[PDB]
Amino acid sequence: LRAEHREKMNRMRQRIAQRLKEAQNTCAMLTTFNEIDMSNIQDMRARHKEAFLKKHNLKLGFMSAFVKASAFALQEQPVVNAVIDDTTKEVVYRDYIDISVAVATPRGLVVPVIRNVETMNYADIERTISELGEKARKNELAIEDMDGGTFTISNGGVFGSLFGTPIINPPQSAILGMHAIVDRPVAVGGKVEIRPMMYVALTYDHRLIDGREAVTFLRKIKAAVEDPRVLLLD
Amino acid sequence: MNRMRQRIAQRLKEAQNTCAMLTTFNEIDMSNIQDMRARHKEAFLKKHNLKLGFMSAFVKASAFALQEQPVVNAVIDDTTKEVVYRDYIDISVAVATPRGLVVPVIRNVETMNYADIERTISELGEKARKNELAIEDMDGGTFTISNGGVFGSLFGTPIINPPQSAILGMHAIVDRPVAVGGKVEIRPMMYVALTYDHRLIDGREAVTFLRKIKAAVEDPRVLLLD
Amino acid sequence: MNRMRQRIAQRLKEAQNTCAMLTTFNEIDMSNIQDMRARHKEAFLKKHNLKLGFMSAFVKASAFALQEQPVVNAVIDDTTKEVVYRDYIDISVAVATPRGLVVPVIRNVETMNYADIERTISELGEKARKNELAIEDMDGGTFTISNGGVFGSLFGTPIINPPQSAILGMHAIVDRPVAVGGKVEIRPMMYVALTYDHRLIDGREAVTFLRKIKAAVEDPRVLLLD
Amino acid sequence: LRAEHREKMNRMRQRIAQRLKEAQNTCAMLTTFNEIDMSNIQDMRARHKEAFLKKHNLKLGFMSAFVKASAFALQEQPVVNAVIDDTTKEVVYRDYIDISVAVATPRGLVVPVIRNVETMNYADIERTISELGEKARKNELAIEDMDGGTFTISNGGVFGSLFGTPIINPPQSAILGMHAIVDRPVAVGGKVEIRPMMYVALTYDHRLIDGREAVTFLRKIKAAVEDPRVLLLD
Repeated sequence: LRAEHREKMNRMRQRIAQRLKEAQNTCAMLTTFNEIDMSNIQDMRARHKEAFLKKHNLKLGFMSAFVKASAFALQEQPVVNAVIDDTTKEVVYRDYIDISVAVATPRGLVVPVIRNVETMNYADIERTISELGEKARKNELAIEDMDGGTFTISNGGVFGSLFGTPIINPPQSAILGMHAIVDRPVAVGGKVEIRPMMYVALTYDHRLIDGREAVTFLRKIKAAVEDPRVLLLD
Repeated sequence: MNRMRQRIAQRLKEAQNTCAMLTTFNEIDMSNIQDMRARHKEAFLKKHNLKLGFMSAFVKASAFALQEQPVVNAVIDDTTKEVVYRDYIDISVAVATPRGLVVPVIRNVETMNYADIERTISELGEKARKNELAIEDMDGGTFTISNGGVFGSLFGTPIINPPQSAILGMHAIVDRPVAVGGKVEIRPMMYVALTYDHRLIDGREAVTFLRKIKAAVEDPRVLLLD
Repeated sequence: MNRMRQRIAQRLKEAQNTCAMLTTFNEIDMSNIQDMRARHKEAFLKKHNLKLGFMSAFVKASAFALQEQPVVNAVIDDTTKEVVYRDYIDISVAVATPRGLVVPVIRNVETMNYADIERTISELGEKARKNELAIEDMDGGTFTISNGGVFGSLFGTPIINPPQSAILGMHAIVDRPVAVGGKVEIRPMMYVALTYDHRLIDGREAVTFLRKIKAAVEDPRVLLLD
Repeated sequence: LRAEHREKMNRMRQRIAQRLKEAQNTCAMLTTFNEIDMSNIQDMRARHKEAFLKKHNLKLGFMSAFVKASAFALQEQPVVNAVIDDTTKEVVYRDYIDISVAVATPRGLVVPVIRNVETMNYADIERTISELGEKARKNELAIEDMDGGTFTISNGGVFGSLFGTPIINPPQSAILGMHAIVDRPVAVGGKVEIRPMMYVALTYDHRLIDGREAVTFLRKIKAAVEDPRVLLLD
């Protein structure tokens, strides 16, 4: 039996598909990959998760380690923070860092913005994600705090993808895509151990960001997650 | 270049300028398929006069995943800005013969088993080989398998057949060290890819789709269960 | 004894005086069924709200063997001395509740999977438990499974439900030493029995029938193949 | 779709089903089982199968070991050779041994008779089965040499049954049913070895044969297959 039926799409879905194709026809997107060893983050979460819950009443997750390491890399290379506006053919630098965090709730995808990430620590980031996660869950999430982001983390790794290519939020110039954590054999010190590792991806605008600047950017995020004490040093 | 190659390059650029294509990857352990082919390949040839291959395991697992999530089966027609659902499953199979690429269609995959799929591929493989393959059975597919793995590519990005919304790309089988149970074994594994339309399919629905194909090839008894 | 027990003992002796019953035995290794139930019982309960048991593996393997040899599906009617073939498969399942034995019928087993069989047994098990089980759905079966193995019998001889021609009797699962690959392992194995009508079914056709049920329980991936 | 169609059975199948029910309503059938270790037969076939083919142009099988051991047990206990005729209520002894051998060909079951088994050896039995097997295969098998048997071997073991109950050929009083050969663990000498063993069955008439005489009969067949040198001795 061969049955097909035409259901229509509303005017809201019209604009979402319209903005999506404008993001590809504007900027020349490329993608680069790397690989992060997640051993120093898990034992940080293994021994300090109990004193964190007693003192702050929050959960200690992986997400706050990637947001704080992203603000570290952006303030070193400001060209990734930049945006090309094709109205006056201008290059708009910024001096503030607002990282948008895609948190997929039951309803669907929402992308709220964490404001002024430069001065925070892991305790401040965890407050911001938790209470704003409750806002969008019961649908009280405003429009005015969903725009103006300068960089975007995309957790598509809570479902188990190995690696993949993300899509740029069109008022920005780059996006980081984190993925699932698997145990794979690793050659460390000339021996074959098993360590939990993650593939990461970075989709960047090649009109603005150089091919070597995107590699150095993603290599700097790796150094601040394989060893989070670099945030206190250089 | 002739006028036929004019239109092929024309349709190819229309597929990129219409839909916003992205790609996601995963990895399948092919151990339960090979020992199925190791002990049952002799009773299969005596009883059916066919060869037992890898291809029929991917076609049957693809019809299983499509009937669970019908949004991958859908197509956006930009004529009336419509979303066309379908209730039938027709998987197109790219079988590269000596002449070149051909993409015939297997019709109504929902009711078949491995024996029915193997008949359909084998006799239609002989049709396109000696060039008697009609035009009327090359269109209307809803999903596409692309075996580019008979040449030895590690992984790569496929291209969407433009009346469809997704495509699966299988690749070469290599022996790589695998951490299973806290120990380092060697098991034959395959990288797979899924190129999807981001206008229609969500970013989390493409991951769940390819994760469901993996469960029906790492353990083919799920086709009898849920 | 009441007039109901009069007729039950009357029908029982008519089943012996009509057909020439014989019995044949075999032995099934239940290792591939238990690890199927070991890893998929949690995703089965979350997605279907049912329990994953042994019974649905024997009902689906019985419909596989009957559609290959239709002579076991046949019935001799001695009214016109006729041989009545059938093209449908209705397996009767004896489910001993607290009240006693009841034999309801599962209709049209050819198109089902393990999920469909488990729905049919579970909700109809609740009907006969609280005594709302109708008469109209207790007759017309073509084959019968008899679980007398929930009490711990080793093996034994069942009795044919008189409008049918064969009956399968499953039994208890014990761990016994097994010579596999030239070594002595311990594996859970079951004895099975098949009581058949020798007027209709040949002596070699009953052996081939029970050997085919064994192949679809020692390896349940044959249901996807030949 | 529920379709059923009535195809009739011919007048030949009428009588076969008629004779079958007369065999149950006449004699009180019981069944007893035992177990034979087939190790001394297989190494007899392992070393002498080449000199047997060169000198006789025949194949050395399992069947001739069971036919010769059956004529040995019948000439020791003549009561199994007997037949009760209910015409004059008589007990008919016999002094000859004619073993019927059911050899299932492609066409179906046929039961020809081997005549005068008392004087033969393994070479004579193998000639009789082989050339008469070719007769019934191309359908030249006469009627006059299918009746008058006194005992019956039933090879239902070429298909792989474990054990089962056979049916008595109605002019006889007993039937032996051999089965498949499997490797099972065996406690021999206080140790657990693996040896190829066969289950056998004997369906007997309890009107004539005693319950202890059927056990002693099947125990005597076992001794002449576990050790075939008893045929030269006692």
